[PDB]
Amino acid sequence: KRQVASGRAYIHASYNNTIVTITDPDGNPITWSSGGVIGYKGSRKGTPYAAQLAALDAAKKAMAYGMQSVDVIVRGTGAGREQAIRALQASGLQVKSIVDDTPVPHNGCRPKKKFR
Amino acid sequence: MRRYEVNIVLNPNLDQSQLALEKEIIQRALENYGARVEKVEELGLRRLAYPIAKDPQGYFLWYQVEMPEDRVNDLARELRIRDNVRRVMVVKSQEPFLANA
Amino acid sequence: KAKVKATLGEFDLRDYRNVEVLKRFLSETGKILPRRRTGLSAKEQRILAKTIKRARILGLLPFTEKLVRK
Amino acid sequence: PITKEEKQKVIQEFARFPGDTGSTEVQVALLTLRINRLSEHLKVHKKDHHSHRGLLMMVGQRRRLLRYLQREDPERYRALIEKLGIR
RNA sequence: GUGGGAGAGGGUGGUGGAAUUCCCGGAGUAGCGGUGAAAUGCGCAGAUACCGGGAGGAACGCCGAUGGCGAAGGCAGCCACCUGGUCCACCCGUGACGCUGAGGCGCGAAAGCGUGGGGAGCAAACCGGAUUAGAUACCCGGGUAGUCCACGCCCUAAACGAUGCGCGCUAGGUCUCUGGGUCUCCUGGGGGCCGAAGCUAACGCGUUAAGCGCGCCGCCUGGGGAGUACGGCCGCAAGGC
Ligand SMILES: [Mg+2]
Ligand SMILES: [Mg+2]
Ligand SMILES: [Mg+2]
Ligand SMILES: [Mg+2]
Ligand SMILES: [Mg+2]
Ligand SMILES: [Mg+2]
Ligand SMILES: [Mg+2]
Ligand SMILES: [Mg+2]
Ligand SMILES: [Mg+2]
Ligand SMILES: [Mg+2]
Ligand SMILES: [Mg+2]
Ligand SMILES: [Mg+2]
Ligand SMILES: [Mg+2]
Ligand SMILES: [Mg+2]
Ligand SMILES: [Mg+2]
Ligand SMILES: [Mg+2]
Ligand SMILES: [Mg+2]
Ligand SMILES: [Mg+2]
Ligand SMILES: [Mg+2]
Ligand SMILES: [Mg+2]
Ligand SMILES: [Mg+2]
Ligand SMILES: [Mg+2]
Ligand SMILES: [Mg+2]
Ligand SMILES: [Mg+2]
Ligand SMILES: [Mg+2]
Ligand SMILES: [Mg+2]
Ligand SMILES: [Mg+2]
Ligand SMILES: [Mg+2]
Ligand SMILES: [Mg+2]
Ligand SMILES: [Mg+2]
Ligand SMILES: [Mg+2]
Ligand SMILES: [Mg+2]
Ligand SMILES: [Mg+2]
Ligand SMILES: [Mg+2]
Ligand SMILES: [Mg+2]
Ligand SMILES: [Mg+2]
Ligand SMILES: [Mg+2]
Ligand SMILES: [Mg+2]
Repeated sequence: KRQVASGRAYIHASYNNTIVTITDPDGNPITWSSGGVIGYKGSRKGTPYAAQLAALDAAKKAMAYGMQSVDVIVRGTGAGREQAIRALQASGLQVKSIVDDTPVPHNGCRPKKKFR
Repeated sequence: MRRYEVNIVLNPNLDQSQLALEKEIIQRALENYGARVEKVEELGLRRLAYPIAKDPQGYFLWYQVEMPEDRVNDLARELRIRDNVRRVMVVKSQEPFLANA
Repeated sequence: KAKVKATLGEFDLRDYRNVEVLKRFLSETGKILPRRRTGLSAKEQRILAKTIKRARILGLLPFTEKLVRK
Repeated sequence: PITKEEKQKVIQEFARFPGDTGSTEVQVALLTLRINRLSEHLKVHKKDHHSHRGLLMMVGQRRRLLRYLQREDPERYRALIEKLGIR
């Protein structure tokens, strides 16, 4: 109902899940998916297979709004982070470029005990 | 009196009425703190490396002065008061250290 | 690979206002290059790092950038 | 701080003769001036502890020289102390 | 003394971006999160993920080092003011003015205490979920004191180089920080590594001595009982010598 036909895609990859949002060139999202949106429930969400299926679900939802050209943004390290990217180039959507924007602090906040 | 260098960056949207006023204000602020001006360099519109005050550009100024040292921190306090003024960095002058000479 | 000092001129290591030369010492990101890549000396790199940080506050050098690859 | 202008003014005042830079009177005259610069800096800045250590060494050095002048020529000692307002 | 030099040395004020949390709006559906698997939790009052705007506190990525400074504790954004120590070149001045140091005084990470602020993230106690034979724990979700600031106490430590300080003497090689020099190098002052002689029970040390000497202070005399009891001093308390 929008006919955007060009926009951005954000891959948020963690060790517990990989989720994909698709937005217009201004950042406002169109659709999205994740490892939990598809059938997977538990630890299977942070797997490269789930990361692939989640990427492909969003890419087919964006076809309904008419998306052809996509710019990709990647945040976080985790299993299936690369598998989502590879799933996106072959999704039919011509991938314009790929950027890594993973936020790193300048050593500002104290991490949880796990991360120290 | 030591010798310093003044970096002033202000909003790159001012017309000449506001540009003359803002600068003759900077003149008035240096007279009241006792800064003998040695030379001036005005760059103007310059592309910034990141947004400052939501604005992608900045209008740059540079003065080399000689003034009493005790009054420096108060001089910086007087220049930042103006809304149009954005960056005020004052650095004590140094010798031009050459590398690969 | 070549080093930065190896391919450059006679420049002022203390000038924070010359962005054209200081851009050569930042990486693809806004990060400061290691000594192994800049080809500077102990005293030189310490001076460069300080004039870089100054240019960063003047909005002339970036604090951080975005990598286009991967 | 202490510029060489103010520095020369004190040495020419307490020199036993033209050209003397290292007399005991000159050192104590020099030490006593840096004492007053620091004690006024430590009236404010009461939390500057690492500068307070240098002041202890300057006083001990000043007393060490005064204890020396005392033994050799006790007259110039009284002439020095009355001229600096110490003890 | 003069002239130079380097530095997260200290104190004060100011200041910059990244990120976290929270608020506001835009956009947008069904879960996010988390683990060896999970569950409490959060989510239709619209979360997570994305864009813009605002607030607040704390800590400084790359530079960054096997590095530098400091007497030790300890000291990392940037700028300015006040400021301490130290090193080299000149061989100018004073003329043994030196070394150590029982007491005394001052400093002293973290935690803890008092008064008043502040409170984003983390997080004793505690509240839950798991695990387990049991879980008063490791793992997960929350969370108060506290961590931050001001002023005043507290005086402990693996406060470690488990090596008190100062000086002289005794092969070198190599890496390095910083000065000066007639700048393949020489010469100082720090920081590492191999190793002569020699020492050591051995591991190891070896011009930064644990070598050869000298001066002064501290301290030791089997383990448990025990840094306990008593006494004293200090402390608001905890507790310290
Ligand atoms: Mg999971
Ligand atoms: Mg302003
Ligand atoms: Mg400092
Ligand atoms: Mg400081
Ligand atoms: Mg909202
Ligand atoms: Mg519920
Ligand atoms: Mg609910
Ligand atoms: Mg509910
Ligand atoms: Mg608040
Ligand atoms: Mg590092
Ligand atoms: Mg040292
Ligand atoms: Mg100094
Ligand atoms: Mg002589
Ligand atoms: Mg003589
Ligand atoms: Mg001593
Ligand atoms: Mg004592
Ligand atoms: Mg303490
Ligand atoms: Mg504490
Ligand atoms: Mg308290
Ligand atoms: Mg927590
Ligand atoms: Mg917890
Ligand atoms: Mg068991
Ligand atoms: Mg149970
Ligand atoms: Mg809370
Ligand atoms: Mg001994
Ligand atoms: Mg040289
Ligand atoms: Mg050496
Ligand atoms: Mg042997
Ligand atoms: Mg050895
Ligand atoms: Mg020795
Ligand atoms: Mg022995
Ligand atoms: Mg004893
Ligand atoms: Mg016994
Ligand atoms: Mg005890
Ligand atoms: Mg008794
Ligand atoms: Mg008792
Ligand atoms: Mg009592
Ligand atoms: Mg005890």
